[PDB]
Amino acid sequence: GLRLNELSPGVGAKKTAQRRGRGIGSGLGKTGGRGVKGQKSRSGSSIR
RNA sequence: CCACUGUCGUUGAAAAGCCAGGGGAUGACUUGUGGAUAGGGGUGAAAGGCUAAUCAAACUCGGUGACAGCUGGUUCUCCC
Repeated sequence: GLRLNELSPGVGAKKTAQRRGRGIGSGLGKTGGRGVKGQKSRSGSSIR
């Protein structure tokens, strides 16, 4: 290894995790991918 | 000691009063002090009344972040 500065993970290795509800531009704002009023949009929903 | 009528007051002087009238006023009366009955329990000349401005089940803490197919909200950017 050269240095603790120049260590890259090797493109494709990492990905940014998704963050719901952080504005219009991120693609996951407001509802956060959940849709509208319904059971599956709620805070403890699942598929059973 | 009560509370029948009306006006006023209704961000009141007052979370139920004032004023003018009204009822009982030796009685199943009114009242002081202490005590007893405790929550699905009490107490009730019975209105589901009252049980500390809380009552078709008090209050406080705990189970407890109860559950909520419901309502609200959900935060930077650009490209397909």
